[PDB]
Amino acid sequence: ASTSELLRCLGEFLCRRCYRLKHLSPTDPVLWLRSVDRSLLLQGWQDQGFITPANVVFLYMLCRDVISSEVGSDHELQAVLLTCLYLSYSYMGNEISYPLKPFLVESCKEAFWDRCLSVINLMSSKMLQINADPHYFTQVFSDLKNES
Amino acid sequence: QKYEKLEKIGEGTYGTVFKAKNRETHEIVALKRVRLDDDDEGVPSSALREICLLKELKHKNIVRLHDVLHSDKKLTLVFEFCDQDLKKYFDSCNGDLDPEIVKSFLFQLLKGLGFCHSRNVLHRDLKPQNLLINRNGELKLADFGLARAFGIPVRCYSAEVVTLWYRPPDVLFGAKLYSTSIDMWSAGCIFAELANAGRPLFPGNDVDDQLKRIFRLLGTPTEEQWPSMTKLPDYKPYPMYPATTSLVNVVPKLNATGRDLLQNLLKCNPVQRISAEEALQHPYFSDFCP
Ligand SMILES: CN1CCC(N(CC(=O)O)c2ccc3cnc(Nc4ccc(-n5ccc(CO)n5)cc4F)cc3n2)CC1
Repeated sequence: ASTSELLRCLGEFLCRRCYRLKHLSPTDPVLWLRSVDRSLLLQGWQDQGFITPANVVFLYMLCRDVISSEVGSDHELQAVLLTCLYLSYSYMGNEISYPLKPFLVESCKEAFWDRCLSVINLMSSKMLQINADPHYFTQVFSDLKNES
Repeated sequence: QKYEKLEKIGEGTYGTVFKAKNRETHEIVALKRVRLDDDDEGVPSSALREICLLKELKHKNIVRLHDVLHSDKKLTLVFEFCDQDLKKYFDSCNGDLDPEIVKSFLFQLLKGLGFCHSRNVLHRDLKPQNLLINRNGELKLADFGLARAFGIPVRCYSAEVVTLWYRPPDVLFGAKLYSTSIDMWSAGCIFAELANAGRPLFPGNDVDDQLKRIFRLLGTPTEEQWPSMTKLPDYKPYPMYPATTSLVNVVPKLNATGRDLLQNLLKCNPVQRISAEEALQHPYFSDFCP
């Protein structure tokens, strides 16, 4: 039920999913997420940090359906994870708006937005269901904790 | 390429909105153009949320999102096209509506709003400009830029939600959490506009003026009516304004039935605010009603 504890599961989840990445650490996802939450906070784009137990469970719910087993590089995994994050902020974040710079790690911005549209077309329905159905939220909360 | 622009409808922070024609099918749509090339402003953020929500909100009283195009350095949301908003309708008709049009618009608003709430979505930006009106009399709830899904336990939402004139007292008092009750207050404010000269019921300059203008008409709630009021984060003591102030001169288009619905929508204490579901069963909407 701790954020660090739930982030450590997500990282261990991503490492198990992405078999092809041999030199990826379960702390790398955690470092990339915390780094973003800090940046937005210190730039004054939010008053409080976004990364809480509930939102880590939401982010996980996206990652497990968006992130291919066959992602070829750590750089691609970060691009995809941060796209899922940008969508978590935009769906659940208490601020009206969040900027792109913290979330963009690609030289091709066209690629980032095309991917946003891809994930919304796949997940928009479960994005609402995890909020509408408490049973589904607990099912996904459980699954996350069972990823260590 | 796929769409021919005809004329601009409006432009703001949210993006530019054109009337447009499909080049293939010749059908008249509305395009909202959202620029992505400014990488230090979060306008896209809101656009993507609006897309996630409208993809799961199909109902004849909610603006229909047909398609989303990514081309150039722009997002283009393709909406069904509507004739005007309720803001330009009030201007169009000297703010002076037929009691049956008043009744028709509020009905359609509560159907689209009761649909949202049932699908676990808060609108959080009800105002005349977000009510699209067709010539055939159809009304659509539009602009889900500030809308969010609810159900997952949170510390709080944002208090910086709903434009000042349509924001309920609990939120003005800085309420951490609020429910579907938030949209039901805005619905009350819009209903009072329809039922007078299309003029805003509580047009305050700041939060203080807003709460003073509401309590002056409806009366300052007591600890009996609203126990938790005095415990709210931005609570400060207001004058005890009486609960005897007549509503007859404020909404002179409404019979006692209309006025009873209005008072159920505009309860300060969010817990006692009539729901969209409950509102639609109200005598004001019977074929019996005089
Ligand atoms: C403030 N906020 C801005 C965004 C806007 N929006 C995008 C969205 O909902 O996300 C849409 C979406 C679909 C729309 C379909 N139809 C229209 N039609 C129309 C609306 C007004 C006018 N109009 C008012 C005054 C004047 C001056 O004569 N024209 C003329 C017209 F053709 C708008 C839509 N907006 C909703 C409102």
